Amino acid sequence: GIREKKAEYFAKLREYLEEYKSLFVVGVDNVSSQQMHEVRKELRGRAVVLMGKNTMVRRAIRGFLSDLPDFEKLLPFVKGNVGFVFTNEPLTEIKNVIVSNRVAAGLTVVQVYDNGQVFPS
Amino acid sequence: MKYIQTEQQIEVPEGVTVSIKSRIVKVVGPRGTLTKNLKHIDVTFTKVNNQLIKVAVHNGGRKHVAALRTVKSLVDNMITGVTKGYKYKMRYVYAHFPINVNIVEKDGAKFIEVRNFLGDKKIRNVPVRDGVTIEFSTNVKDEIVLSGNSVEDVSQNAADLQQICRVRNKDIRKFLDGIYVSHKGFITEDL
Amino acid sequence: AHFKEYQVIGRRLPTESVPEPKLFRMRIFASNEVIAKSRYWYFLQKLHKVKKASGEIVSINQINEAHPTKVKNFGVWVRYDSRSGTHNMYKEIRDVSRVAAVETLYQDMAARHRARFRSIHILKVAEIEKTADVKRQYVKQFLTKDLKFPLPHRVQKSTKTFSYKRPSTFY
Amino acid sequence: VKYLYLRAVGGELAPKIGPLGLSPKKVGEDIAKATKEFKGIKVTVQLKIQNRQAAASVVPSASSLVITALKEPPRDRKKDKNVKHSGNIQLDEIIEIARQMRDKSFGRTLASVTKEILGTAQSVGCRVDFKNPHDIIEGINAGEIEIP
Amino acid sequence: IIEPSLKALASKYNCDKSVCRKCYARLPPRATNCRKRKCGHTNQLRPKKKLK
Amino acid sequence: TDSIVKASNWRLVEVGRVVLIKKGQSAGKLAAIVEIIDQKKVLIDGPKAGVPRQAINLGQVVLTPLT
RNA sequence: UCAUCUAGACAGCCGGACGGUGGCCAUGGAAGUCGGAAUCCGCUAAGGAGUGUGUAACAACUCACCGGCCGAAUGAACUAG
Ligand SMILES: [Zn+2]
Repeated sequence: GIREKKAEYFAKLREYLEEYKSLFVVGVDNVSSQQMHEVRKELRGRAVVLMGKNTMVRRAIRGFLSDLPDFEKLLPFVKGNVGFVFTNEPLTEIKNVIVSNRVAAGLTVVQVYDNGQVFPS
Repeated sequence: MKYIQTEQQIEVPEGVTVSIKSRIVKVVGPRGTLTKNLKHIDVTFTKVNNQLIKVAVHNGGRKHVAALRTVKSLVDNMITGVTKGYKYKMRYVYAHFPINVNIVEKDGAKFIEVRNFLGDKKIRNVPVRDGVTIEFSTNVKDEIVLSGNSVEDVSQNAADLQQICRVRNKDIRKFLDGIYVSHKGFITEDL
Repeated sequence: AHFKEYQVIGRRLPTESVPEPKLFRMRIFASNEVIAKSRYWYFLQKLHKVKKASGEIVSINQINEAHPTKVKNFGVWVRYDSRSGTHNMYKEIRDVSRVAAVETLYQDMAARHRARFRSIHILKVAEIEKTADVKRQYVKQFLTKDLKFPLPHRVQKSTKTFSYKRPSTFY
Repeated sequence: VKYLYLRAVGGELAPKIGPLGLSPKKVGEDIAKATKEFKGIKVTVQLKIQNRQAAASVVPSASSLVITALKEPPRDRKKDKNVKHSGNIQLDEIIEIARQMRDKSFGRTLASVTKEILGTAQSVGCRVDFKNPHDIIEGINAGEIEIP
Repeated sequence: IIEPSLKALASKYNCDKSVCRKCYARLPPRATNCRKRKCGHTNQLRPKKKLK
Repeated sequence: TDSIVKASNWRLVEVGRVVLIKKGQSAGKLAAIVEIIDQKKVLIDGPKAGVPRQAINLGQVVLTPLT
């Protein structure tokens, strides 16, 4: 049961990595569920946002390491609270939308991985 | 269930030096030195690399492996007490009669005297254990600070000063008068 | 006592209505043949409608340990009668042979639950062929990599009533 | 400048809210009654926007209200205060229309989902001639296009 | 009146305790069993009765 | 200065530890500990001295400094 | 006997704990939390048509759920020496 839900997560992640060349790693701190929900709706058409336990994710990437070897570079960046954005749009347009939306007294993009290349941005 | 090997670690900072013959611990640091007899607890010590010391017990019962973590906490308290020091802040609490606290000297022994606690004519004197320094703090009303190296000596002196001001033959939920410890910390806290 | 394991095979006495009964077999830990056959008939009277007057024993054979110098982990399933009821227990013992394992089992039950030989029923004993199927911590403790431990506080018993120096408990 | 939202059974406290805005209770009630007309009979959320002189009343769309209205209902005085349990026909088109009416207001996840949520909102309504409300929603893909 | 914070600090030691129902011992507020031997370390505890 | 402890090492029991049989039928020969049964007994073997491979209580042997 | 567990468990800190929806009756009110029934979806990593505090009703706070630190066993009920 728990394992079954977990197995599904592993599979979807693999599919997402294959589906979108552009990957954005986003760090969320003090972001409300409502704040997150709005961002998801704005980016529903061009982006996929994935949230998961890091321990779960690292194992998955290692499991899928033989295929898509360049994704290994993303693993150091995975540490800390993180989210994964998979998008057709290459870079800035997605980034601009994420930072701007729902800033209240705050989503940040920690790193960008595109086509096997990592950008601090 | 006779745990055949359980083992804890203590970290030794750069400033201190710890000397352990049989079960007598001497910790020497910047603020001074402290010692401790531990011949009642039956553990074994082992220096690893001059900043780590493991303490272990072999074939121990449940009470014995409880005592292992206890003695680790005691020697670690000694190390952090000789590095950062220990400071207990206590506050004076009264309704009508103000508590008047001074420091007197019968035969040069540094007594703390307490006057007018709930208006009585009796004068409460608590002695001061050695190594504990007492300062009546400014800029906060009615606050006393006890500082030292030994957490045992500082907290015991603070507890003696708290217990000397107990109210008799009254409802103590209404007669809340006394001297109560409000803060426990280090002399160089947030170092 | 010091236990031995026997197979005991018996059957009912053959009648004209039914010759060749079904030859039941059981494994008994006992001190000797007499106690082994008594325990065999005890458990067959608990299982089937037979008794010693109505049946016979066709074979009794001692089964000694196949590898008496291999260190095994055994899982043992046991019934015992307490002072208020009957309970099932599973205990696992790291030991070198089956008879010694059930000897330490009988000592363990008599020590920890005050259960006697008349109260303990041995359901089964089986070697656990794989590690990480071991479920008790007191035996899983001894399965770690490079297990080593000291023996503190050596006490040497003396032959003389007087010793001429203060003894040492270094080991 | 100031917006106040209240759930009001139509045809009609209000005064306490009105005093802060310095608006006559009767005037507000009349305006609300006119707004409720649209369906009315049943409780509906009403939005009042205050211009610092007068308050304008509009009826905000609510799933329960729209669903209750869709179930055909004989007008009820409510003097009886009966249970007034609501029984409804499948009304698949009406629910799809309701989902469209919501138009993913407040970000419903999908057009089909908005309809599914609308179906859930019919906890009160039977919502089907022969089925539990939204029981078959997962089963049938029909009407997904209609909601969009 | 003492002060609100000072009443809180004094009531931390005087009023925010628990009482064993068997032997009337004054106990920590989050305790589960009495620390006394004479009641047999019982778990019959009640909050200390406040004013107001 | 540097931190000083008294190490107080003694004669660990593990595989390859050479022991001397104190009492029994061997009673004075050498053996090597092959495996550890539990806290109180070990499987030893003494094949040069003629000690048969056996499980033995740790109170019947003395551990030597040889490993 | 049930459960959780190196795909990260139980304590401890820190963050989120959301929309349809103030779900349906009933009340002068009761919007998760006076009660009666039902108790379903979306977004989800995750969030009960609600565990309490909580207000006239709100608002607000906290929960059981998911996440970072921790890295390994732990929780509940019961039995008997
Ligand atoms: Zn008690």
